[PDB]
Amino acid sequence: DLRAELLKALLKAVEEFLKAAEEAIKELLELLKKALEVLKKLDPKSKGVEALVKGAKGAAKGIEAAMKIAKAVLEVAKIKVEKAIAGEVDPEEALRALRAALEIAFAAFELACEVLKKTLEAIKAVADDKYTAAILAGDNPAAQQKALAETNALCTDSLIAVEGVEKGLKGAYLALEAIIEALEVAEDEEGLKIVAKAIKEAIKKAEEAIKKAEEAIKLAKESVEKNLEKLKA
Amino acid sequence: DLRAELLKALLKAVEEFLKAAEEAIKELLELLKKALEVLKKLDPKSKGVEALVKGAKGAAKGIEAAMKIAKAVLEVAKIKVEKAIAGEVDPEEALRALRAALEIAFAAFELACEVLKKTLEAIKAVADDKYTAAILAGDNPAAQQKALAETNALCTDSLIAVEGVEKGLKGAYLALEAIIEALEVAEDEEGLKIVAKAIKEAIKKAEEAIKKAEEAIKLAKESVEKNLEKLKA
Amino acid sequence: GSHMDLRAELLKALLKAVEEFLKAAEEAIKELLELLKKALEVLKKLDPKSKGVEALVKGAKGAAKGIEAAMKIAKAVLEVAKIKVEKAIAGEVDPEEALRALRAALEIAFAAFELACEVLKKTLEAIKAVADDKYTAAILAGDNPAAQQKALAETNALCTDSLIAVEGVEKGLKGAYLALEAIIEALEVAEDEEGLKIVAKAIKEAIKKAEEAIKKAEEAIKLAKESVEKNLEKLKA
Amino acid sequence: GSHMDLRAELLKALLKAVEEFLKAAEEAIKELLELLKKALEVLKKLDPKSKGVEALVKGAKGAAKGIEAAMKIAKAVLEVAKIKVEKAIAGEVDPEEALRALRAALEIAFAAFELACEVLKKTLEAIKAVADDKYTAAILAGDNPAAQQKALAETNALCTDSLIAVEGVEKGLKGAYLALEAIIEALEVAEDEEGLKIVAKAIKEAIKKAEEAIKKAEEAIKLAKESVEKNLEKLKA
Repeated sequence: DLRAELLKALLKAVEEFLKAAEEAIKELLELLKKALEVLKKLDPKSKGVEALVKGAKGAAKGIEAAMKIAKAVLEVAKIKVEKAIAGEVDPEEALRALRAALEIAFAAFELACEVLKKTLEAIKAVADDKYTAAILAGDNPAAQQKALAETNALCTDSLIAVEGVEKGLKGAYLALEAIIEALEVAEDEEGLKIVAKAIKEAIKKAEEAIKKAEEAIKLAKESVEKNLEKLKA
Repeated sequence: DLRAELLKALLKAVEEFLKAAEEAIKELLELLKKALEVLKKLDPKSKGVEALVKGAKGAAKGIEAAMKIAKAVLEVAKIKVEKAIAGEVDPEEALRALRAALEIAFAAFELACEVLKKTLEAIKAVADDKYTAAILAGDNPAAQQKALAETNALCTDSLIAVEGVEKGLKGAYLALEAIIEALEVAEDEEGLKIVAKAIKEAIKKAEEAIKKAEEAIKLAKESVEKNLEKLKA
Repeated sequence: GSHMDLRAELLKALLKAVEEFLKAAEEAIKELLELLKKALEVLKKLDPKSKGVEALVKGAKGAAKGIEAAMKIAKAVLEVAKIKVEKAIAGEVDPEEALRALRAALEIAFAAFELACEVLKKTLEAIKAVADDKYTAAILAGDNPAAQQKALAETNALCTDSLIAVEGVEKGLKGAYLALEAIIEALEVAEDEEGLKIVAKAIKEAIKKAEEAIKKAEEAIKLAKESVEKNLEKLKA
Repeated sequence: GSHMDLRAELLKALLKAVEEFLKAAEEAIKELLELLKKALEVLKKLDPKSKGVEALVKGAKGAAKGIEAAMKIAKAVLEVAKIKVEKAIAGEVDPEEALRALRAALEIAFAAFELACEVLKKTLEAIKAVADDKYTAAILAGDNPAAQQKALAETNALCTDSLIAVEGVEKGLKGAYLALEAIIEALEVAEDEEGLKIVAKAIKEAIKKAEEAIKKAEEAIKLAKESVEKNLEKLKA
């Protein structure tokens, strides 16, 4: 009865994780397009920048495909949980199914953060190299140093925002992963009662971490979106 | 009995590791709170920083939840060790439990160091963008460069302190992780006698590393706390 | 027939996607190792009497040998993967052995690819760091600070552009590797008919999107060749 | 018959290659920990009243202890690996049990090695960052900015060359580790006679390329010792 109770609370918590993960992925990929536009306008004749754009588009395709799989695996996990509660299938198959949906989602999420991180850092590096060339050329060094300082200030604020999103979900992914690891060690009734108290508290805090992560995702949207418009201008 | 002898010292070593890991997590998360305060004060109208603050609190929740699991798994590990010493259960079940408790804690510990590192780097990056804006604005560039230089000195030494704590326990985690793998390969009596000498010396060096890590934990609180006050000041 | 046919259909398209991935991975490694050769020459010319620079050259050549050796393995495993997939379609072998074989060929190659991008990045970052230390030493010595800062700014612009190009190549295949790894993970969880009907739609779309990612990566690889090769010539001059 | 001879032949050459890796990795670890001692002293001399620096020193001493423990385990497992290989040749034990032992000894050794490279790299980066904070504070204070800016450039030049040297060591063995890891993965997939015949060609070539990487790595280890040691004494003076 305790095992069936834990599997339900874990399954519900994992469902909440995929929702937040999907919201993040949709918004991060939206920011990436606008970021890629700013980068092209900043350096339109660079084959290196063009390679990054093609590479970023390819990575974006893989992220979308990977989450579609994660949603389907969650559905297979739902059935396996019911059957594990009904005693038809070994509960370990349900844990591996829940683990699969969890790991696939976070994997796609972490790649989205990395592509956006590298893109914002690319804009910063390209801008630093463009203005510095004008400063040393005497093309109004006073105005160039100001735009350089402003641009770096805008990219830094966006990089800090994206890093907050990763740390938000990484904490939730860490808690849920520890819960699944406890269930794999607690195979008998004796073990399950030892971890039951810790696991129940972990599932609640994991959902709290998702809440703070969802809040962080919203602020990251406003932060990066506004900063990308000032850069475009 | 020789296998039971190693399993006893190994269980003790993992218990000491979990003790140091908890103190580290307790102190690192405490420094994070003050670090988040300094970051907000540096740029109070930045939504990017706000996203990180929410994200950092969310990550902190996951670290506490993940460590609660590590405590429970250690208790389950203790019973499986007793049964392995008494011959009721295969020692492999005890090793799988010890590895889980060990890996879960270090995962939460390594994440705590990462969140704090990112926060200190944010304080450094935000200050660099604030002072540079004042230097270029003519608001006493001599004095601003002095505050800028001091701030970078304060953030840099704090990053060195956190890095010492992470490397301390990572060394201990490496030794214990190698011991568990050796016991899993040496299943027969012949194999166990070959690794016994290497394992016993490893247990001593691993505990010495945990002690050296605790010392680093002590210095890190005093160092970072003082440095964070000067930045706030 | 109603369900063993859907399994055979997915395993074939998956094998095709892995085949395209393995081809792109080989092309990437071939050119990245070529750019590394040109980069090591520029690095030696930048600091020819440094034992630190020489140590990296020795280390970089050793890593290149491991990348070439690792990819020869990845192609052979693909052949073993082909046999196990066909036998799984014919019901001769459990489908997990075919999935586990595909993972080996996939993971081993991408590992060699990941190292090629990393070694090239470290070399390009070394060229930038060595040049920064050479020009700054000349600027502080009064050896025409205006011209040195111009070369310093140009050099940093050229090294940065090459690092951005390499980063685009890695992210291109990483997206494809992400999709295919998720596809295999779904097939390993969906062993029965009921689960397989749920993931079939997502898997079919994923294999197409994965093939698009491989194409977008190949384009990035070609653009990276022209950019980095040309930039390395300007640095040598 | 002939397939068991091919398997026994590959397992022997693999064991030889893995044995060379652990020895070369051990020599590197011995030298890296020796350079780490000198590096911790240079950092201490640069900032003797910083508890942050002291915390890193204590942490580095602990990490150094863990690396030695991990390497002692890796040699013992290598001995167990040799016996399991002999038993697999005689057909007494499943070859998969021997592969997990070889992989274990391989993974345990490289883990300690990669940590050693990180600790030294982090220590060298700390010396560079601490020096930047010492000279810049003096430059802004008017304490002879001409001499301070030169010392700042000289220190960064010495730290950068050492970081390039250490990076050559990491890439050297990681390339060898990549080849050996790919070989072990191929043997676990090629269980039947047909599969073993496919990987024989790739594995035999890989073992030669893997040993070539070890040779180029050993050269890098020798050059890295002289480079980093020489740079560390100039800073001490």
